[PDB]
Amino acid sequence: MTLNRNPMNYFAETEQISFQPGHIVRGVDFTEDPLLQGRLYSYLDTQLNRHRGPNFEQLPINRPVSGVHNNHRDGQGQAWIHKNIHHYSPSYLNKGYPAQANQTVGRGFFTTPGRTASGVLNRELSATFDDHYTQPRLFFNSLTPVEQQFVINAIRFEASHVTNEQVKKNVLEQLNKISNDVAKRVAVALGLEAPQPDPTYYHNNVTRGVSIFNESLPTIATLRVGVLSTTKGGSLDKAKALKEQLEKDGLKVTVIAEYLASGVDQTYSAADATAFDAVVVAEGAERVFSGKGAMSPLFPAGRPSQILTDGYRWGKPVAAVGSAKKALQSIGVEEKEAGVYAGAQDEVIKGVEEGLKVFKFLERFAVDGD
Amino acid sequence: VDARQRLKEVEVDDNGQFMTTDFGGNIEEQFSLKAGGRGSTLLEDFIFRQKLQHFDHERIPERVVHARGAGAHGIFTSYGDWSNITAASFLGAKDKQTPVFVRFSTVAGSRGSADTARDVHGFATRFYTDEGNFDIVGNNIPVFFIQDAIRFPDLIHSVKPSPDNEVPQAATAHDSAWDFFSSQPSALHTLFWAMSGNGIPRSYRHMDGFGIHTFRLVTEDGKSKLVKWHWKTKQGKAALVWEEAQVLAGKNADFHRQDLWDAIESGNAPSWELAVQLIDEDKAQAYGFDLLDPTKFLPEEFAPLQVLGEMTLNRNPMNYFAETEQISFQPGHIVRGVDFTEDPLLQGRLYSYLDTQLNRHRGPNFEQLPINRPVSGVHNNHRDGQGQAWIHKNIHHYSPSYLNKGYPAQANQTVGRGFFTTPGRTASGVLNRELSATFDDHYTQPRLFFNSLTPVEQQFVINAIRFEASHVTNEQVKKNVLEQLNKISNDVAKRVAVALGLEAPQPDPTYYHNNVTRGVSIFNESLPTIATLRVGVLSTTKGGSLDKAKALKEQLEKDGLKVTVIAEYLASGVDQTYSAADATAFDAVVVAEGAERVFSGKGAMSPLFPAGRPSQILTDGYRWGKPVAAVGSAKKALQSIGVEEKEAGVYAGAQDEVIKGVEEGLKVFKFLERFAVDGD
Amino acid sequence: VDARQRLKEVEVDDNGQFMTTDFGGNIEEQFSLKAGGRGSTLLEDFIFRQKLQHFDHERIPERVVHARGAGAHGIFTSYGDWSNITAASFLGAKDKQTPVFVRFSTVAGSRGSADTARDVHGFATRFYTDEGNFDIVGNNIPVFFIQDAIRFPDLIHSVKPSPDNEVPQAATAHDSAWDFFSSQPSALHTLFWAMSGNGIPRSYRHMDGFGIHTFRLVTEDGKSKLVKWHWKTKQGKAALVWEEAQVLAGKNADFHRQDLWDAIESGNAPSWELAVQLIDEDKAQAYGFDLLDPTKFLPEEFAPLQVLGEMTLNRNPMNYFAETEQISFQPGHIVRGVDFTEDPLLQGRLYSYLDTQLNRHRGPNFEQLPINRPVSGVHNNHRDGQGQAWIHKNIHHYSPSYLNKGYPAQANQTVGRGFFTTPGRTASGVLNRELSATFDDHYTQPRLFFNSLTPVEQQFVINAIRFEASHVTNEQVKKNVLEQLNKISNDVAKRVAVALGLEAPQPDPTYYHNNVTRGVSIFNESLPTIATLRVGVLSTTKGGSLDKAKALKEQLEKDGLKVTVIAEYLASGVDQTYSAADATAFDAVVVAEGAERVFSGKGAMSPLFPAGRPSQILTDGYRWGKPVAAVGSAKKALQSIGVEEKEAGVYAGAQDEVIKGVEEGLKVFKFLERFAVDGD
Ligand code: HEM
Ligand code: HEM
Repeated sequence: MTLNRNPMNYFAETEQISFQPGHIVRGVDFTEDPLLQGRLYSYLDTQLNRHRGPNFEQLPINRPVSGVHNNHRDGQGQAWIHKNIHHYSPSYLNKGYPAQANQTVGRGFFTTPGRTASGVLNRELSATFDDHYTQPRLFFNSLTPVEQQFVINAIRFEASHVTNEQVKKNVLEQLNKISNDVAKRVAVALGLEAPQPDPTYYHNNVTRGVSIFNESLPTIATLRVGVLSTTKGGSLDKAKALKEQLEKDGLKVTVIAEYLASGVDQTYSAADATAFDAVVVAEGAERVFSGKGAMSPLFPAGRPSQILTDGYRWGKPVAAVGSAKKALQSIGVEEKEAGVYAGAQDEVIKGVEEGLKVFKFLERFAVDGD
Repeated sequence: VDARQRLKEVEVDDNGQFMTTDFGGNIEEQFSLKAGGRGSTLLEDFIFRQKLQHFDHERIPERVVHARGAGAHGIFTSYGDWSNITAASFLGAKDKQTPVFVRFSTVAGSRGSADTARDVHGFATRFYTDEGNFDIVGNNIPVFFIQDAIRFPDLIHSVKPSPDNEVPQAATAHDSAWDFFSSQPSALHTLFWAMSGNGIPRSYRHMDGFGIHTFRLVTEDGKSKLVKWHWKTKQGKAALVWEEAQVLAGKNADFHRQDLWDAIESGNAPSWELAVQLIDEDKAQAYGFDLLDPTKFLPEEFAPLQVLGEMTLNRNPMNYFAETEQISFQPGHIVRGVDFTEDPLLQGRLYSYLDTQLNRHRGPNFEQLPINRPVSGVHNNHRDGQGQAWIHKNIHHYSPSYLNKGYPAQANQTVGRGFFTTPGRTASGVLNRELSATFDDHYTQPRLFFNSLTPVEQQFVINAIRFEASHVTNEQVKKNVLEQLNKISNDVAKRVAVALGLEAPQPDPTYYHNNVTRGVSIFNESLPTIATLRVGVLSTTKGGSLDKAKALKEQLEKDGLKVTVIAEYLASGVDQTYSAADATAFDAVVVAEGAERVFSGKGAMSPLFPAGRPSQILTDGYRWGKPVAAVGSAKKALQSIGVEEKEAGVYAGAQDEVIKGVEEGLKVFKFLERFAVDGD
Repeated sequence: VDARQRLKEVEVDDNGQFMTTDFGGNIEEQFSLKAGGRGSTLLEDFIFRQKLQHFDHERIPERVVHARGAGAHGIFTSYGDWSNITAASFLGAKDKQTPVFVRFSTVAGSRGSADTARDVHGFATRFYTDEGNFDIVGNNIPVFFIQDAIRFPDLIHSVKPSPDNEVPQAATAHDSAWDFFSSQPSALHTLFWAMSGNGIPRSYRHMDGFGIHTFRLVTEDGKSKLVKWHWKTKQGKAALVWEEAQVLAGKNADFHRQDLWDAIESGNAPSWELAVQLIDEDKAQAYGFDLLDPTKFLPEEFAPLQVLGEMTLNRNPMNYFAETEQISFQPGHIVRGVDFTEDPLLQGRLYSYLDTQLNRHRGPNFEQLPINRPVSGVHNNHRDGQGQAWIHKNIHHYSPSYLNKGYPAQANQTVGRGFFTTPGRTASGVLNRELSATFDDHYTQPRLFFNSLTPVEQQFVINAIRFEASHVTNEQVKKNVLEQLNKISNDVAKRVAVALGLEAPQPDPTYYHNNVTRGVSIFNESLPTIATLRVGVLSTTKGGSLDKAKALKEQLEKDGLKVTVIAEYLASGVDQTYSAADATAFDAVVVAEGAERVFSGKGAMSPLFPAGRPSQILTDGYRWGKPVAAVGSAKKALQSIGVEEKEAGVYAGAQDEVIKGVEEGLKVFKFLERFAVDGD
């Protein structure tokens, strides 16, 4: 599936749309997943709240393309007028229409015939559901070492915000049942002590496709490069030429400067590293990285220096064009490094576009033990 | 021409189709999904829940007033080019046609009440003009109970059932209503109209209509005249009698709505002529009252009616809910060429009607409903809202803007044919929560109404007040009514007080007078046509009565009447049974020949109908003022109940003689000689 | 003990107080704020808008079914400690008292319809127990139209008015309803109950009540028995006649709701005994039908009723809307000691009643409403919602938590006295959208019902079907009805087909039988008490009749009766006028001495009442099976219409002789000799 159209009104289309798992057709059926079973009730019921009426599938974005024929009448905000005045089944007076459809006639929906119900009526869950630790380990084991650090570092950040000491202890108990290393590593940040190992659910099994960074992107199209430049000297024209070249590969390039000159897409005040997939300093733009240049009324002090610092420290491809290397060495970044490119314009582009395929450079993040 | 042409886009035909969910896909909805043979129903049965949920949410709130009603589609044709008085598009050219919808109602009952309860009646018309919807929301009575809109809750709370037990339904015959009438003497004028024939019309098609308020007509230059809206029925004014109305309320609660349905369906579309009164702005207080007073009407001797057009109701709704129930009238649905006045009652209505739609429709987008949509087109900066059916292309939904290029543009008096308030209008004085002293004359006009009614009609009004005030359990309130009634007429206070077992206070000549005006009476005139009126032909399955009756029916139908042939059971020519029959459903009764057999002896006692049924239909019909008839030997039926052929409205003889007598009598409709008047 | 004790905290007294806005502050709200005396109303008049806004939004949706109804507060007292059969707290100790609320209704009419329309009636009871609210939501008829809940919209859509015109109101006498009954033969059983006296009860206090569904009673150990709920009226079963009900629907739409109000207000609180049938779980298919079939009832010869208690309705509501209108019953309001069964109809109801409250109340917090609140206390993790009336102290609104320390706690069979499904219950088989073949006998039990009625009662059912099926305009549907009727009884098919003018189909003896069961009849038993019943004493203001009439009244009232003294006008002893009087309002009519003057001559023609009024009241009253009487010379009145004192139910003579006679006649209530039976 390819998404080629934008909404015309956000509210009418995006906001008012009502998804349900119970929106099912012939050739599909549910299973006895206790989570799924409840969703079927919930999604239909909650529309009464959002839409204030039972006629929310009469809304243009909820209308089917297949046609609606039944004996449902009235309702709040009824948009249709119904021709059939015999709105009940079975009737002599409607002459059998709307007709009843099933497996054999009318291509109607049907539950799977092989399905059965066996046992006592219970408010319980199957014992096959009681292994809560094996698959999270399976997931963790299947992650690259840096990605593993991210998950642990994420838990360190999150569980740090918990103000109840005992709850944090309770987290460690559950974390420990999965992996002691994780329990050890987290307990450092929380300033607590790792419990004794539990070999019950521990294992080293692995499966594929659960990782994000370890593979390279199929395409770098639409990704954004930010060209840090300046309004005075020769930086702008070089930058403009850099722009057209980059767009051809599929990228979207934003030319940043002190103010909105001829080729300037964005200002330094309105720019930040988060808006870009890669940052590249144009040549002669070094003037704004130190001295009076870094302190202008046109932007907060240290802004260009921060964007470069931010972009590098966040794992993004960083670049300098020719003489621009002083900017990268202003913050302590050597061109020899991985994900950092300095040299001629064509040399840098080729490096950057390759880097975008890498997308994120995990060498720039510290891993436990060291 | 099909007045419902715009509504075609939303008509859904389920014929030849399979059952579907509301989101599409073919289904069967006659069995629930169970776990095992005799098992429990499964929560994963999406088909069940989707079906029941729509049923569970089928109900919307009924109207706060005028809950019980019915409606139809039609066309309004203008008689001229009225730009000399108004800039309105739909009155702007001769032969110009506008689609309309009209809804008739009763004010105090709920959705299930009887059409034939004594009440004020509603007459709300919408004009789907090409300059926007314009609504004349009015009643069948030219005056209202109160002079300030802020008193509407107080009035309505009183007339509606008591908050403790919710008794009584659709009636003013209780203490709270007559407490209000006495405590707020402004209500007395409309009270009298309610107690007249207007309180019990024969049909929606047999009542006049009124805008009640004084409005304004404005021309493109901005010149204005005060106006009053009228609807005069081309079928004539007719009313029932209270003793009849009560029985009819049981045998057919849907009497009025069915009659309107049948008339339209049978090609006999009802029609009204739209008339107005034009008054100069300086003559607002000229005619003995303030024209911003809604408890007063302007006699036609002071200002004759000039008709501008005629409206005909020729189409019925396809779905009652989608069309009749969901429609939302507002007095604030106004267009260029019309404007409001400083009527304290009208001003409040403008707020109320718009606000109350939020309650009934649960959203601000109720004019997107097919029956509320105009034919003229809607362009503005209104966005979002609950149940928004449209998608708006303009993403610059504010004015003034550079980016939308000035569109949608601003229209006014000079440009865009836009609405404008009358330029001559002014505001002068202190800000006050008071009413003008021109509004305090509450007794003069009810007398004028009473004086202008035929002697029998006056008795009806008194007979109504006697019945109603009898149900009041508090003696002092009844004393208060006599005090207020006496200020109108000493005769009325005297005559009513007999029933209440009280004595009328000594006369007050302060407001007494003998003036008279036209058009306020119902019975004194004869109907223009007898078309659609119904005759019930009492016959029998024994002998040759049925064949004779069949010949009687076809003859009557050719003249335009609707005939029901009643007998013991549904034989070849029999339309209805005696069990299913009652006098209230018919405008005239005629006993066919040989039908005397069921009025006496074994014939009057069959298991096929309750005892005395044929005799009751004739007895009720005669005692209720209807034309009665017997054919040939059928005369025995008339003396079975004590009715002599010599009388008025009674016809006996050969069929040709009988048909003619009945049809002549139906024009009279009701024979007022058969009712006793006070004294005598 | 006043069941509305909990409701005291939310009662508002406006006595002795000044007017206020809804947000506080003292005001005057009778004049709008205007610009310049006879100016326009100002938008800055907050007092006007706040007052009108509440008025405009006063309406809430009426119930999707059972819209027309009335209710009262009461107390339920247990007769014993029923832990042997159920773990229910409200049945757990002898002489134990539980507050209740009961609402009686009709199924097909809207909020304004008549109480005396032919319909199934509702009998819904809430038990405000100390273990949560428990609701028995039931009818006055032990059987239902359909066997699956997914077919409920189809049934209701058919019986309710036609979607094109909304005709007819509160009636099954149209093509769509009888189309359904014939096409869905499951509906036939309840159809017969509807056409019997059950379709037109005398009062709410004169009908039995049924849970209809089979439920389960569970003990603390978890042992279960299948159960059926019964309410047996301690006032006796009584019904009207159709010809009476129709006239009554017009003269008093509020007949049932007023009667319940007056009874409680007069110290005569109605009472019912709560009875049950206990069936072993293994005996579900034992008695000739499936006990999960709601189109079946279980004869008392197979399982007699055992009474567990008595409930009495001794309190009236203070506000109808807040209490009666807003109350929300659900079969899913269940407690420990009760459980559901795999009745396909009951299963669906559980979804519907909860879901539909979202529509009527516009929110999920409707059990926060005072009349829906339990007396047992509510503690859970439900938060937010529209119109949330509570503030929650616990900021840990999730259940598996350390921080709330496990509260609110989880309760079950063993701990916390919590609810539990019956432990023996199982599910076996394929997942199916079909119904059991044990459900396929639609004709045997209606035959059983018909056979168990007195010959006149049998005629009534037939007379109702003749009337109803007469209104069907499609001949083929009537043919279809005869086919289904024939499968039950050939005689019924024969007798009905006469009225329809059709031919009786040839007999089908497949389902024919002569079996009989008890308790399903209304007339064959006499009323336990004549208390609360109403007698209308027709008198006159002329002569000594009034004093004579007054003396009769004083005598009657001690026995429990309610007497209305009728005359030309409201004299010293006069309760009601002749204009305001009708036979439908009385259980018995008795002419006082000297009242003969108004039954003939000038007396019968007065301006104070419609002509023939006193004569009709006697005529109607006699013809409707009621006890009729004359005192002394009053015999002149009875022979005016052809009624000899020699007859049954008619009493003439001395006052003392008459009194004893009427009171005797009232126990019989209705005299069935006065109605003709087929063949004769
Ligand atoms: C001469 C005075 C009045 C006339 C002629 C009149 C007429 C009517 C009519 C015909 C309707 C029925 C509309 C329909 O059929 O859909 C109606 C409803 C209504 N009226 Fe009045 N009325 C009057 C007084 C008032 C006043 C003074 C107020 C408020 C201050 C008011 C508020 C309302 C409201 C809120 C509705 C409900 C409309 C809806 O739910 O669609 N009325 N009126
Ligand atoms: C044996 C079968 C049934 C019985 C005894 C029954 C009885 C009743 C009664 C007495 C009421 C009145 C509630 C009140 O007085 O406040 C009611 C209302 C209602 N019933 Fe039924 N009914 C039955 C069948 C059904 C079925 C099969 C459904 C749905 C599948 C249903 C859905 C409803 C709904 C939605 C209401 C409206 C209640 C409200 O709006 O608060 N009923 N019923």
